[PDB]
Amino acid sequence: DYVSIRVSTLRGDQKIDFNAYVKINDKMILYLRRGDSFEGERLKRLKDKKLRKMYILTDEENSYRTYLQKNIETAYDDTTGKDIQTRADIIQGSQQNNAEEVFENPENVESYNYCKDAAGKYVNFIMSNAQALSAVMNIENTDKTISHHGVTVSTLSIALAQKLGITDPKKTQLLTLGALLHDYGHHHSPLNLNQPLDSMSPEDLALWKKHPIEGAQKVQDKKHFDQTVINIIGQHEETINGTGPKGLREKDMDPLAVLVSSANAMDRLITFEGVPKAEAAKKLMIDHVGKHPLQHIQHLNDILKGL
Ligand SMILES: [Fe+3]
Ligand SMILES: [Fe+3]
Repeated sequence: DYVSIRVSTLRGDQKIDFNAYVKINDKMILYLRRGDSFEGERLKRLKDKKLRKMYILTDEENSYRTYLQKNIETAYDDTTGKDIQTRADIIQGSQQNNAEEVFENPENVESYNYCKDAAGKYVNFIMSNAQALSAVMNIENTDKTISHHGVTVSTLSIALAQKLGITDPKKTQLLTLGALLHDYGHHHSPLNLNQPLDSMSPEDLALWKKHPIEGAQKVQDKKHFDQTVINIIGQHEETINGTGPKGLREKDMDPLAVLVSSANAMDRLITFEGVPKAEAAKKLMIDHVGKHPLQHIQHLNDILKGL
């Protein structure tokens, strides 16, 4: 009768040609209506509801797929001059949805390859559109999900790669894909990520320390997983002074994981530890001295300042 859809796919100004329902106490309530769109403040209004999933009637699923398809086709289009925030709204949510799909179906080769293809599209979107990164950074991760957080980290990672002169398209795609999926270890975890690491109890911190190894272990034997992605999942918490969960130093790591580690540290502060964007870089330089290459943090500082 119903099929679920992820809320991150409801974005932009395209009018939906289906209704969507919320499930509460095992009943379906018509909440979004044919003709609705989600541009501007509506994104936050729906998002403030803290819903992950909504439902659509099976006889309208073709309408939903067509909606999705047009959203992506138009959002990635660099020729239309469509408002950059609307493009970013759609693309951010699509990347997020893609990551969720992989988290939920890690054995699904097709889901992984779709996400991988989309990660390459994301690189080009971010690098080609001057204001795309700032537009994406405007989309607050209010529900603190690892998928949204993956998108943010991948966004910063792309910009950092650009600053570092990393130009290989295969590397940037894999860096982005790994950043997207980096926190797979937290999937379905009972840990509340939305607290400072310095505030976690011994039990929460122990649980937290396992996530790179567990995330990596869960995908490392999957033949469709790229090694770069496995590396980033497993190594992204390592710091260059060997103070991360595994105690790896820079010399031990995939250089692309060192990059994601830097980008992640920034969003952890911003999204999970309540540090304002404009204070995060400085926070890392002083209170996280020596954990990440200073140059990475300086670049990230400039990235947030638009320099
Ligand atoms: Fe992590
Ligand atoms: Fe993370």
